[PDB]
Amino acid sequence: AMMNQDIEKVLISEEQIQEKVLELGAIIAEDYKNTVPLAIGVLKGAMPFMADLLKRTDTYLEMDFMAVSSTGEVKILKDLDTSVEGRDILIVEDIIDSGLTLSYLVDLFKYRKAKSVKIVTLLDKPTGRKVDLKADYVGFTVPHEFVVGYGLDYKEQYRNLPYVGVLKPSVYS
Amino acid sequence: AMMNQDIEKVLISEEQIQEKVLELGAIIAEDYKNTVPLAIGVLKGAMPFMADLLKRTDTYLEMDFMAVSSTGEVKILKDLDTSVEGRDILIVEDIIDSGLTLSYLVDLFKYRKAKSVKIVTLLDKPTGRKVDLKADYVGFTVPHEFVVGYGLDYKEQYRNLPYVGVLKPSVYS
Ligand SMILES: O=P(O)(O)OC[C@H]1O[C@H](OP(=O)(O)OP(=O)(O)O)[C@H](O)[C@@H]1O
Ligand SMILES: O=P(O)(O)OC[C@H]1O[C@H](OP(=O)(O)OP(=O)(O)O)[C@H](O)[C@@H]1O
Ligand SMILES: Nc1nc2cc[nH]c2c(=O)[nH]1
Ligand SMILES: Nc1nc2cc[nH]c2c(=O)[nH]1
Ligand SMILES: [Mg+2]
Ligand SMILES: [Mg+2]
Ligand SMILES: [Mg+2]
Ligand SMILES: [Mg+2]
Repeated sequence: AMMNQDIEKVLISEEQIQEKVLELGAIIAEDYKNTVPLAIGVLKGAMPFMADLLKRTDTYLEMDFMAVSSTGEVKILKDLDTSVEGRDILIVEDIIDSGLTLSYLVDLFKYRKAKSVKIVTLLDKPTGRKVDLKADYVGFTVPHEFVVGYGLDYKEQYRNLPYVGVLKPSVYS
Repeated sequence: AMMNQDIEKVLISEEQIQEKVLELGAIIAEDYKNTVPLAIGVLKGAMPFMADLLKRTDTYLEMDFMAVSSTGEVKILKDLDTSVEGRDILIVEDIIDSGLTLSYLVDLFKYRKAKSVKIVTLLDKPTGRKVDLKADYVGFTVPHEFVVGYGLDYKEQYRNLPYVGVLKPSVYS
């Protein structure tokens, strides 16, 4: 019962997330009802949201995954194993903060001739923006705080919390 | 409401999976209570189980991901971004069938000097084995047929079903 003792405040509960993914999943299913999109998870943080969102998205779709790191220079650690040419792409993310990561990826998929590119993110932190980037679908907006949980790490830990929270001061030493 | 029409039988319901991940998560949390393991998801299929299992695993842990493609020759498409040297590794998988994929990965992590290597899989199909390989933790045993859902694809589709099922014969046509 240790991680919970590191959390100062639960910002978004597991029950809130469960309701929101049920809602978004049905809306996204209708949006994509006449195509087989490629849903692309941005590793590592997107995995819990992507799993639970797409379980609630009752439509035919395919999945793939990318890994990126990050001065404004973004590096691909793992590229797709699927062509995006002529595909409808849905990028799945855990948080948009500065906007850098998704600005890079959207331009990459447009360069590769995607038919359309949309974004769904669990969390959006609009106060963090350094470039203009908005998602098509957003679970929750969050304040200008470092959050963890439901995919989001502090030094690679806490991703497995089933809720989104803020850390206690002492955790930062 | 269309994928369901492709399914002849639900083998394992969403409620069954939810109960089993709750049980396994608590067991695994105790096993790993005195270490920070590296949980490694085998893409693409492991993502739904890994998300839902680790949300129910109340312990400190880190995550990473690998992608492989199976003659018996296994190909790494995406390697880890984390060293396994001296780490306790938990491999997370959706199904073990022939055993090839995981026999490859276990040997790779031992070669890289992991302190320990264990496996948790959602499904196990013991009738499919071509090499000797057993997981430390198994959600469900399944019979000798092709299943889809909860991560498992037919031609990259059906991974987003929230249950495990068998496809109607017409789908193969
Ligand atoms: O909008 P940005 O300012 O670009 O920040 C958002 C990105 O940063 C985090 O990923 P991180 O690089 O920490 O990798 P991780 O997902 O593996 O934790 C987060 O999951 C997003 O991908
Ligand atoms: O025990 P085996 O006979 O080795 O079969 C098990 C593997 O095969 C499937 O993966 P697949 O190669 O289809 O890739 P996927 O996970 O991306 O679907 C499955 O998800 C396991 O990883
Ligand atoms: N865990 C975590 N990662 C990032 C990356 C950008 N913003 C955040 C945040 O608020 N929390
Ligand atoms: N979808 C799916 N993939 C694999 C890969 C090995 N066995 C199976 C199975 O039964 N179903
Ligand atoms: Mg990320
Ligand atoms: Mg991070
Ligand atoms: Mg697989
Ligand atoms: Mg497969």
